[PDB]
Amino acid sequence: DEAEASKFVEEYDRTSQVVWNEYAGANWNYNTNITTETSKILLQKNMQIAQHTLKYGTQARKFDVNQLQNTTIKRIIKKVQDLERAALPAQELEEYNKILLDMETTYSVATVCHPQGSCLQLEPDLTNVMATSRKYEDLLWAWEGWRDKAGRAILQFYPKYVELINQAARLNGYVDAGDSWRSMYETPSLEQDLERLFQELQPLYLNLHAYVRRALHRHYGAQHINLEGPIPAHLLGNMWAQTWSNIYDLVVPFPSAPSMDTTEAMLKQGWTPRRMFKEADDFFTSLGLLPVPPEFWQKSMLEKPTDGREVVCHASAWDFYNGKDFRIKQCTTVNLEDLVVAHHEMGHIQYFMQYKDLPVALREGANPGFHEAIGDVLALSVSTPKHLHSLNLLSSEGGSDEHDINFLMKMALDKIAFIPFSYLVDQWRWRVFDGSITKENYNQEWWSLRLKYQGLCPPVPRTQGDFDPGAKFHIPSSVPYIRYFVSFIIQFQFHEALCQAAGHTGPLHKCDIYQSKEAGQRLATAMKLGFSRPWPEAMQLITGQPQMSASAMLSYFKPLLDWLRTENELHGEKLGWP
Ligand SMILES: *[C@@H]1O[C@H](CO[C@@H]2O[C@@H](C)[C@@H](O)[C@@H](O)[C@@H]2O)[C@@H](O[C@@H]2O[C@H](CO)[C@@H](O[C@@H]3O[C@H](CO)[C@@H](O)[C@H](O[C@H]4O[C@H](CO)[C@@H](O)[C@H](O)[C@@H]4O)[C@@H]3O)[C@H](O)[C@H]2NC(C)=O)[C@H](O)[C@H]1NC(C)=O
Ligand SMILES: NCCCC[C@H](NC(=O)[C@@H](S)Cc1ccccc1)C(=O)N[C@@H](Cc1c[nH]c2ccccc12)C(=O)O
Ligand SMILES: *[C@@H]1O[C@H](CO)[C@@H](O)[C@H](O)[C@H]1NC(C)=O
Ligand SMILES: [Cl-]
Ligand SMILES: [Cl-]
Ligand SMILES: [Zn+2]
Repeated sequence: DEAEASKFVEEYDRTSQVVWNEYAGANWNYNTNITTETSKILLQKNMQIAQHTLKYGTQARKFDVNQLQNTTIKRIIKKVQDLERAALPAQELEEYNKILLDMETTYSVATVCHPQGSCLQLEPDLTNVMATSRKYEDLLWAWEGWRDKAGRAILQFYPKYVELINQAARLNGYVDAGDSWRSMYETPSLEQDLERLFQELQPLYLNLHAYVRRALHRHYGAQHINLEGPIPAHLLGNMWAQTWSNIYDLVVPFPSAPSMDTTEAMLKQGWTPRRMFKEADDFFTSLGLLPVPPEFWQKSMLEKPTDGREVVCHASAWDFYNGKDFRIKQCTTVNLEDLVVAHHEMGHIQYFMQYKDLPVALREGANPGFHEAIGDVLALSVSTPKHLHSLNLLSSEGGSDEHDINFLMKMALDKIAFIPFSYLVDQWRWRVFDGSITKENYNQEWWSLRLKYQGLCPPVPRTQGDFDPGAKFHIPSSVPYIRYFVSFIIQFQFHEALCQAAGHTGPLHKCDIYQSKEAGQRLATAMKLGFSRPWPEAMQLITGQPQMSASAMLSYFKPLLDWLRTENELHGEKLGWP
């Protein structure tokens, strides 16, 4: 009966608001103050939320969704039939929650120590070494040390984690946890769709890779860079070689068109983490989107605490499931990279505020990639010379073709370099979850994919005992990654569409949507849908068509593709590696 199903959804929504708000508070208190006591309370709230999930999920499974006529009620009930970890028997649920907490804690408190010297944390210390050192051996120490201290320490937990998350997935009707995660996109063609998008980005990536490889050969020396091989993974300015923009100074296309030191400008002008988030809030409200509430400024953790607390530094945005309390937790450093991250996080908050009035089961992005994309769209405009000049962080550039290619290169070092990384993380994990990669070859298969997709090699041979995926936050934290690949494709589709909505003409990369109410209205209409409809509808509302497409990203970077081809041809580069 339709009436029992409607009553059930109302009861689930009321009770879920209460329980999820309590869980979120305990999880926040642990993430912002890692102690034995906050850990104990969080594990207890894990059992409370599981009790609720089991009670309502068991009832949801007694409905035959095929006979429900209302499509919204049918959709909610179907989703509530997935108990996630609460499907596990009690003993295994306890073990799984403990493993998750132990992995997170281990990653978050790991340090790398000089002999009878100082000990460095990942944020900010090791991140700063990778961004700024130009000495092969110093970069190697940080890169190898982080893997030795974080990655190795996760290995003891990972096989049992895999066993238990897969067991939960099978108890929810999937074949393994990777099947469960992929299902979040409601797109049976997902694997082939993503493969086609990756292939379309290959001209740009291969050309970028060859050009950067030549520049690294010039700086690090011919004995350390093979012009026909993969690039050593510690030289790209980033711990994971996932974004390459910190080595811009080594690869500047037109050195006769120098660009301001944006970190020094932000520091000399007294920028603080609060100013960075205030700028993001202003960009959203300039589009007619919602301001964050006063409570956000009182409750958020916008910088690393100075009082000794251990915290989870990795930037994240939090919905407390009461329609009022939204927060960001980020160990913000004052630089342009973290200004972009601040916009990324503020986009999550915007999404939370836009869909706050839907049933909690529908309070998610259209798919996980849409959630990750919103803030990045605005950050594309923040990063333009027009906007940066308005913040006093760049000198006016006028229209110089040299400054234009320089700008495109800076953007490509983040956006294009990340495409193969973001593709490969879950190619690896899906094969772990399906059993085709075992603990016998975790690390070998990781490196096989780092080579295949990114064209990188480890600077030191790996040994039994190494577990380099464990040194990347999302692995021990059990956060899916393909969302970030989807995000980087679709954020350019959204930029293109919002630029058109704002009446921009001329090259896509010159567009700045600051203050466009037309652009904001497109985004708001899609975000208000939350997860109520399959994601092609939201895609259609923003862009006027329903597919994911690399055409917008390719259009944005077309001038750079042309420049890179001419430059690599002049130097005789052989694209790719064996
Ligand atoms: C299938 O069922 C869904 C969900 O029903 C809702 O949840 C159930 C569990 C149960 O509690 C129901 O009683 C409950 O409605 C239906 O989707 C809802 O549809 C209604 C009617 O369209 C929407 O009501 C709207 O709510 C807005 C927020 O308060 C409000 O602004 C809207 O007013 C605006 O639009 C109206 C015209 O509709 C206009 O007169 C106003 O002046 C103003 O512009 C409006 O009242 C709910 O938001 C919907 N909820 C969800 C979650 O989608 C759905 O209609 C139903 N389908 C069928 C075919 O029956
Ligand atoms: N220095 C980067 C910090 C980015 C933090 C972001 N954070 C989440 O998405 C949180 S909101 C999700 C979460 C985390 C923990 C638990 C639950 C949910 C995140 O993870 N980006 C991915 C990809 C990425 C790298 N650079 C970026 C710059 C801008 C936008 C994205 C990226 C990553 O860092 O690899
Ligand atoms: C950190 O947690 C401990 C243990 O629960 C508690 O006593 C202390 O007040 C907490 N500090 C903060 C700043 O939340
Ligand atoms: Cl690695
Ligand atoms: Cl995902
Ligand atoms: Zn995010």
